[PDB]
Amino acid sequence: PITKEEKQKVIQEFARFPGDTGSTEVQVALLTLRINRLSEHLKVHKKDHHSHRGLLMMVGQRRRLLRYLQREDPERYRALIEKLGIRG
Amino acid sequence: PSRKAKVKATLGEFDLRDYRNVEVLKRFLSETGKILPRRRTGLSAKEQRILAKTIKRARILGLLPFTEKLVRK
Amino acid sequence: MRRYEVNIVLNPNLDQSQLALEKEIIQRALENYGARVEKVEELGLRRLAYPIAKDPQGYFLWYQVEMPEDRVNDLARELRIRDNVRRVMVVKSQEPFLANA
Amino acid sequence: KRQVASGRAYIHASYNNTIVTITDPDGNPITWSSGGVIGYKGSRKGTPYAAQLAALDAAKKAMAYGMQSVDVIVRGTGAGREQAIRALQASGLQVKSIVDDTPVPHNGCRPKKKFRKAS
RNA sequence: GUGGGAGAGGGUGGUGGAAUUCCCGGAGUAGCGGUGAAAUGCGCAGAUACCGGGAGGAACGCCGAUGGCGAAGGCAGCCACCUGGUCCACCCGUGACGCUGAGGCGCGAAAGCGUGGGGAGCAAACCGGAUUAGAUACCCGGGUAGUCCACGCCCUAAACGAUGCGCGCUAGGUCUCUGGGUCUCCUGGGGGCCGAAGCUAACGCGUUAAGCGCGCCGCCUGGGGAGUACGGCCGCAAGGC
Ligand SMILES: [K+]
Ligand SMILES: [Mg+2]
Ligand SMILES: [Mg+2]
Ligand SMILES: [Mg+2]
Ligand SMILES: [Mg+2]
Ligand SMILES: [Mg+2]
Ligand SMILES: [Mg+2]
Ligand SMILES: [Mg+2]
Ligand SMILES: [Mg+2]
Ligand SMILES: [Mg+2]
Ligand SMILES: [Mg+2]
Ligand SMILES: [Mg+2]
Ligand SMILES: [Mg+2]
Ligand SMILES: [Mg+2]
Ligand SMILES: [Mg+2]
Ligand SMILES: [Mg+2]
Ligand SMILES: [Mg+2]
Ligand SMILES: [Mg+2]
Ligand SMILES: [Mg+2]
Ligand SMILES: [Mg+2]
Ligand SMILES: [Mg+2]
Ligand SMILES: [Mg+2]
Repeated sequence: PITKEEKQKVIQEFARFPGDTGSTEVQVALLTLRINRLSEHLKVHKKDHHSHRGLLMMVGQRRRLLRYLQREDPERYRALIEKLGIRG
Repeated sequence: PSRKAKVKATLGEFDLRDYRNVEVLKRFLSETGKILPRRRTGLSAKEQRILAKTIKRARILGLLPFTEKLVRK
Repeated sequence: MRRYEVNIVLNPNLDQSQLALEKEIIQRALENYGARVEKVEELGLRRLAYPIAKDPQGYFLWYQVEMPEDRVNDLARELRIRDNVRRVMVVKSQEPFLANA
Repeated sequence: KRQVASGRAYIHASYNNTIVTITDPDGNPITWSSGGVIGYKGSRKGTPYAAQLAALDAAKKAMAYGMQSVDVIVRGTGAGREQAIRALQASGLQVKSIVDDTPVPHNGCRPKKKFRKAS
C-alpha cells in the first residue's frame, strides 16, 4: 500500500516550509506517488477496471493542480515538473 | 413464538470476534446448523453480521456444524 | 510486517515422535518464511462437528505470529504440503469486538 | 436368515409416490416396499392411503426378518409422509426416534423449469 | 494533512461444506418416474429406495434485510494479497485551484462471433410422449449450441427512479444503515414511508422535489409509413450508430 512513514517522507520532502502539508507542490507530489503506485498495479491486473477509473480521476486532479500552478508561478512549475518527470 | 427469550440476554460479556470459541458460538445457531434470525439473537445489525463471519470461520475450522438433522417431527 | 493467527489442525492418531516431527516441520516452515512467533496455544485433540478426512476428531495447534505480507500465502500453502495436516487457516489479527458488556 | 430386531426405517416421500426402505443399524436394506409394490399404479400412488399400505407392508416384511424396534428417518415432503409415519406409529413396531433428513442444497445446481424461481 | 470508520466496490491466487450427475463396492427386489389423467423413458446386464468410497463441474443455504457497495452495467461461501471510491472528527495546510461538458477516449446485463480449453445441472434447435378439431404450443421424457474459463470482438435493453450534472434556498413527523457527541436526545452522511408551503392535466411530487432560483449539456415539435429507405461510418459476422 502506502505506509505513513513513506507518505511523511514525501511531504517533509516537498513542503514549501516546515509545517506545510496541503500546498499545491505537496499535493501534486502525493498524487504522483499514488498514481505511479496505481499504474504499477494496473500493469498486472489489466482486468481491474474499477480501480482504473479511480486512476483516471487521480490523473485529472493532478493535471488540474498543475494547470493552476503554471498559471501562477511558472518557475515553480518548472521545478515540480523537473522533480517528478511529469508532462514529459 | 421466536420472541420468547433472546440469546445475548443470557450470555455475559463476550468476544463476538472469536471463531475459536465454540461454547459461546453454538448458542447462536438453531436445532439445525442454521445461524439464527435477528429476533432470536437480539443483536444490532453490525453485531449480527459480525457473528456471521466468525461463525462461518468456526465452521471451516470444523468446530461448528454446517448443518444438522431435525429430531421430534 | 503484520499480525496473523495461523490455525493448524492435525491428525489425532499420531504417536509422539510423529507429533514432535510435525511441529518441528511447522516450526521450520515459519522460520524459513520469515515469521516471528509471538504466541502459541495448543488445545489438542478435540471433537469436530463433522468428519474431516473421515476422522471424528482433530488435533489443534494455534499460533499467533507476525510476518511480511508478501509471503503469507506462500507460507500457508507450505503448511498444507504436509500429509498429516488437515486444515490450515491463516487469519489477520483484529482486536476484540464484544457485544453485551 | 437375518434376525435383525432393531433397525432403521427410511421414508422417502414425494408428490408422486412413497418408498419405505427398512434396513439394519449399519444401513443395509433388510426390505423395502412402495406405492407400486402394493397394487397401486397411477397417480393414486402419492395417496396417503397408499403410503400407509406401503409403510405397513414394509413393517410386515420386516417383522418377517424378526425386527422389533426401529428408528425412522424421513426424506422428502409431499402428500402423506405423515401417514407413513402413522402407519409405522403402531405397525407393531416400537419407534425409538424420528428425524428429518430431507436434503437441501446450499445452491449448487440449477433446478429444472418446473422448479424455477430458485437456484 | 492527521485520527477513526462501514461496505456482496474491483483484480489475482487459495480453500469449504451441502446438493445433483457419473463411476466402484456392500446390502436388497419389482418397480421407479411422470400427469389433470397418462404415455414415451429407465429397470432382471438388478434399477428405484439405502449405506460406504471416488471423480468432476457449477452455484453459494442459514445469516438476508424494507440492508449494504458501486458512475452505470452490476456486486453475495471462507481466507490472504493487490487495489478504487466514500463518510465522520480535528479546523492543521494551500488560497477560487471552481461547475458543466459538443468531440475524443474508456467502461458497459443478456444473447451473439472468433481461437483454445472445460462440460455436473440446466437447456434454444432438435428427437420423441401426450393434449387438442389441428397443437410446429403450453404439460411429460430425452438433447445440441450455449450457459463455465482464458484471450479477442460485438456496444444493444423496460441499460428505469421511464426523472442529466452541480450549488443555494423552502414546516415537520416516522423507520432505518453508518460515523462523532455533553449517548433520553443532539449532530454529519446514505436508504425508505407520511405530509407544510408550493408545483401538477390528473396521478402524484414534496430538504433522496416533479417546489423556489442560477450555470452547463442531451433531447422533443400529430399518428402510421419507420428505426424503414438512400448515403456514410463501425463490425469477422450477426448487426449497430
Ligand atoms: K431512454
Ligand atoms: Mg404417480
Ligand atoms: Mg467485495
Ligand atoms: Mg422396456
Ligand atoms: Mg434373473
Ligand atoms: Mg466427467
Ligand atoms: Mg432471504
Ligand atoms: Mg438493477
Ligand atoms: Mg479501501
Ligand atoms: Mg485552517
Ligand atoms: Mg495564509
Ligand atoms: Mg456487452
Ligand atoms: Mg455472455
Ligand atoms: Mg464462445
Ligand atoms: Mg423439455
Ligand atoms: Mg426499475
Ligand atoms: Mg427522513
Ligand atoms: Mg436522513
Ligand atoms: Mg397542499
Ligand atoms: Mg409524499
Ligand atoms: Mg405527416
Ligand atoms: Mg435496431
